[PDB]
Amino acid sequence: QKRKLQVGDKLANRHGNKGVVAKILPVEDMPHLPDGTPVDVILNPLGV
Amino acid sequence: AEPGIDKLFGMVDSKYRLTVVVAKRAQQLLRHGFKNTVLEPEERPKMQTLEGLFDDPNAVTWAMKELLTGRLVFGENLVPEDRLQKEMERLYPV
Amino acid sequence: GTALDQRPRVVVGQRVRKGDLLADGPASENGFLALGQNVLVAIMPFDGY
Amino acid sequence: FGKRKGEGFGVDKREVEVLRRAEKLGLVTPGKTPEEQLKELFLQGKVVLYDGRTGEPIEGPIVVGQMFIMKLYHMVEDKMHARSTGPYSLITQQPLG
Amino acid sequence: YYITQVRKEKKGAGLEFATPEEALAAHERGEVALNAPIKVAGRETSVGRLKYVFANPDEALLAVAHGIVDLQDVVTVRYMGKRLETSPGRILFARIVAEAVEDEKVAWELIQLDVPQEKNSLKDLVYQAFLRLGMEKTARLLDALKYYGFTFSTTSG
Amino acid sequence: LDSKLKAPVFTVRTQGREYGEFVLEPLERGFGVTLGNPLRRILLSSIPGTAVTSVYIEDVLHEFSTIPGVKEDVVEIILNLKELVVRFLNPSLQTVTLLLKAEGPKEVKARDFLPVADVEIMNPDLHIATLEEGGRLNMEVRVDRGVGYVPAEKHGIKDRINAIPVDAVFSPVRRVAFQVEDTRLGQRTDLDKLTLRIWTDGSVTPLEALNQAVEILREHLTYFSNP
Amino acid sequence: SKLKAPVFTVRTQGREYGEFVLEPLERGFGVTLGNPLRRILLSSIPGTAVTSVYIEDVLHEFSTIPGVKEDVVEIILNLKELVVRFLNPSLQTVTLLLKAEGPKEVKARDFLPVADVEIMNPDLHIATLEEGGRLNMEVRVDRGVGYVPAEKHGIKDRINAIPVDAVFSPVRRVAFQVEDTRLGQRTDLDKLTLRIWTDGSVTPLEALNQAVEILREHLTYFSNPQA
DNA sequence: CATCCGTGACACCAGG
Ligand SMILES: [Mg+2]
Ligand SMILES: [Mg+2]
Ligand SMILES: [Mg+2]
Repeated sequence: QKRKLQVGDKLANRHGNKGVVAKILPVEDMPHLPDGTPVDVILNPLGV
Repeated sequence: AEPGIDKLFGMVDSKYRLTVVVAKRAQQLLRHGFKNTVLEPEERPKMQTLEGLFDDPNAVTWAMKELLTGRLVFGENLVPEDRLQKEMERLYPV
Repeated sequence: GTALDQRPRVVVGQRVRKGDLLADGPASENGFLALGQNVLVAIMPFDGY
Repeated sequence: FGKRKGEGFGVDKREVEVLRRAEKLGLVTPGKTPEEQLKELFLQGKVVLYDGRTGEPIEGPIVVGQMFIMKLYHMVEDKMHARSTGPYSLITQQPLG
Repeated sequence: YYITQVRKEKKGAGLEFATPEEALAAHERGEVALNAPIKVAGRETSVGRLKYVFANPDEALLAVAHGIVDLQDVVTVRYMGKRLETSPGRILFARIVAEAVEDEKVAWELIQLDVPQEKNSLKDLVYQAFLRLGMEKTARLLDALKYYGFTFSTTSG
Repeated sequence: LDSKLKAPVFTVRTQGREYGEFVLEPLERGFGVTLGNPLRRILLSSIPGTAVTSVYIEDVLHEFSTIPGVKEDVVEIILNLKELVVRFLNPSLQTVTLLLKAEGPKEVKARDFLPVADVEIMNPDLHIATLEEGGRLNMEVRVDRGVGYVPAEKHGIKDRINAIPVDAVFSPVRRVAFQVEDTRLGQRTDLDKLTLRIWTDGSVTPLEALNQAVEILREHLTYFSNP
Repeated sequence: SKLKAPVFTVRTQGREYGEFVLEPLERGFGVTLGNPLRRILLSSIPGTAVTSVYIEDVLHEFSTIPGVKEDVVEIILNLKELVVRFLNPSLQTVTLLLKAEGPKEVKARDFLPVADVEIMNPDLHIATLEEGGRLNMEVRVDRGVGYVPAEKHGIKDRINAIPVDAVFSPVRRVAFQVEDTRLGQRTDLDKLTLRIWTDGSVTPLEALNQAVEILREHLTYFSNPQA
């Protein structure tokens, strides 16, 4: 089976920041740079 | 929150008596096909289906709204149990 | 249950020296350990999500 | 940014508002040009960011950058489970685990 | 917290003025900040409390919408019939509570307006709302606080 | 892959000429906010209304002065004038000056303004000021047509030397709240449901305001036609 | 004092890139117009994408082909980037046929041509065949809108066909700038510039027109109220 | 009235 990322799958970085994917927004809802490039992931600052 | 939960807690001397009353009333409604309801047709709880609004099938929502009307009497030693059973079977057949 | 597959990283006619990469294994990008993705993150709250 | 300055676009109005907010925050020096203050923010790792739902900017500059993120082995596809009724144990006649 | 905090600026730095039009003109020259504490004729105030005087919450928040002032600027607003020196954000928070509990007088009695909202003050708000209005209204208050806290934290920067 | 989209039912829920809820469901994923935000901006910035823009009160020099014989200061009077809901019956009229002269023991209301042709004061019961024995109030207020919100120190219009400029609260709309909730149509899962909430002052109604908003937006969409 | 219809400028670069300017617009209407158009451009612009692939002697996606360097997963990932423009408006499905052998880097050109069908990225790599490696593919391109994963459409024309994830949208990027501009004595006016990058299937101008039409059609939905 | 000794007890869910 080819498993895509879905709501409830667990991501983490190398510094101990772990978290479960709670929401997959469509591209047009994502915060984007002034030149129109949307961001991929939105991490909460309260985790730091 | 259950609509009017503060009032329901005001109606009883113990929060668990409210639960006993509501559950017994819900079983009474389930056994008699709701035919003994004290709610007028406009007070009936409704459920939105694909076609249109229908009667809420949740006997507990019904029992709590009935309690909220004031049209119900609750207490200990009101009537012998089988007397109540047979009178409700007469007034509302199954 | 994770897939362990190797993929060829060379092409026909290529000159290779001793110790040069020929096939990337699982979680390997051109011989570097590839355990994830490089994503573009913004660090901000988002409506409680 | 020099790319944009060459493609024929100046600094945006929302960028000006975010720069005003950043000046209030003590993040950029008051008096410099928009490009200078945007460069100061960028050196702090922060950029102007637009809310995709409204087009208005995030009131402050936001940290944005590339991060290495992995997908761990704990996927909900393997863990979601439910049961109405099912097999029971020999001696205890209780549900299996 | 972000919407209920007030700005404190250093430009004016406590200048003394006789007439408020002097302070307005000084701020217009660029010599005094909008939220810098000053003293006009003897009483401590700021330029923002004089330049902007709103007849009601709706006007203050309309001006906030049009970019005239920010939620963290100390301004003068007429709410509940009193002439309040407070930010539009604190007015907005008072209105959030009032709409949530559907009781304007009690909601005004519960809130501490002149303080930024944080863990302890919001906890005291939830407890007092409980005592005074019941768990159904307190649950609606909680969901309102959730909605607006998330909303304002998103765009706060 | 193949899609079918039922046209969404538009639902109105009003309470007088002051408030209304507007529900538009179902909408394809995302169009809730795509429709709500521009309409909100337009309803708050470009719906035509009226506003007090300048006030002259006899023997009053500046805005922060007190008035002998009246209990309120000039600031309070200017606030009450900001709350004046004036309606222009004639589409050609653009500006009026309203006269008000009273004295003695009396509480001036918005009724006491001398009537002017095709100027309907929607809220005549609006309190303005109270005077005492020996209190005199001679004032003229300036009412202009406009949109949005303009601070007093941005138009600064002065008919005479002591005409105090007033922050022009043009917009007939006082608040626009909107909220999108997820909704389903059968097994379509992420459809949107739009809910508008519009407060006005009575001069224009919420439904009228929303229709003017959608009209402005469509007319702006027409601007992509002639290179 | 009502501002009137603004000048609309169009700059283009091939079928790929486009800048669209509107000026002057009232304050805040730069965002009011630009953002919903951007959302609709990114979400609701119809287009084309590969939706199914059959390969001879290939039973499923997790396969290799002798003589072919790329596995089937990489071949489908490559085919996911195939831009296919339809010239006929009423065309819905095209079955591209590819047949190759020998030592060659099979690119997108090698697809046998079909009438009223153009491949916009012909240099797109497909496979790296060696001596004796044969590749015989039948790919299927459909018209569609938005993003539809293989698990939702499951399009198979023959038994051993592999459904493919389809990114139907032809819009690769949308930005918009709002700059300060003036008309006469009016200041704080908006100058809106939509920058649109597409794939070539549809041009930036066609996408802008379709998005404008979609937004106007959605504004139509407020026409029939209901208590 | 002490020391010595034998016998108890030592978090939950999950998968194992
Ligand atoms: Mg003022
Ligand atoms: Mg209080
Ligand atoms: Mg949705």
